[PDB]
Amino acid sequence: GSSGEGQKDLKLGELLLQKGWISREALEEALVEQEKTGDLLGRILVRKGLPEEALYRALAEQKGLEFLESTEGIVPDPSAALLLLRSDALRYGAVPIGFQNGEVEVVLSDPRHKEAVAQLLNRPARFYLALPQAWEELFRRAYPQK
Ligand SMILES: Nc1nc2c(ncn2[C@@H]2O[C@@H]3COP(=O)(O)O[C@H]4[C@@H](O)[C@H](n5cnc6c(=O)[nH]c(N)nc65)O[C@@H]4COP(=O)(O)O[C@H]3[C@H]2O)c(=O)[nH]1
Repeated sequence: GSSGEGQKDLKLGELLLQKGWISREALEEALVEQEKTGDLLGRILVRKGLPEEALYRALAEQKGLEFLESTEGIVPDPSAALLLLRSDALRYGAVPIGFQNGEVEVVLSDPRHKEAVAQLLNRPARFYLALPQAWEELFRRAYPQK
């Protein structure tokens, strides 16, 4: 529904700090590592021991994406599978499932590029953010064999 506990969307790292997912030092550590590694603060922060669900959950709050409680519940369809292919889905990291409100529902494991494809499609589509473990398996759901 709705949540609010004096959170701050000032920065990705801060967003997690407000919730208390990572230690104050964890943020600085991941940040400093990004300057030497040049990787994503999120993926680099995970090294501290942060769960994927948390790293992705924050991305949805900062990127304003819609996170999926799960994948097993999702109901895939053939029509949606026509939008993107198995290999093509990996090209952008998105996978269709169905349509709602005259829009195309596509679950991708990359909210950062959500706008990249959203702008390329030039059409009304609902972009969700699901874990890499659930999003990967979803491929079998959206792309049923035979
Ligand atoms: N002092 C400080 N600085 C901070 C903190 N958080 C971030 N930063 C620095 O700002 C840039 C920009 O970060 P944004 O908050 O604009 O957001 C991220 C995020 O949207 C996305 N990202 C980051 N990590 C991941 C990831 O693991 N997966 C995905 N899908 N997207 C990810 O990229 C932008 C860019 O952020 P960067 O991590 O490239 O760099 C940060 C920090 O340099 C903070 O708390 N404190």
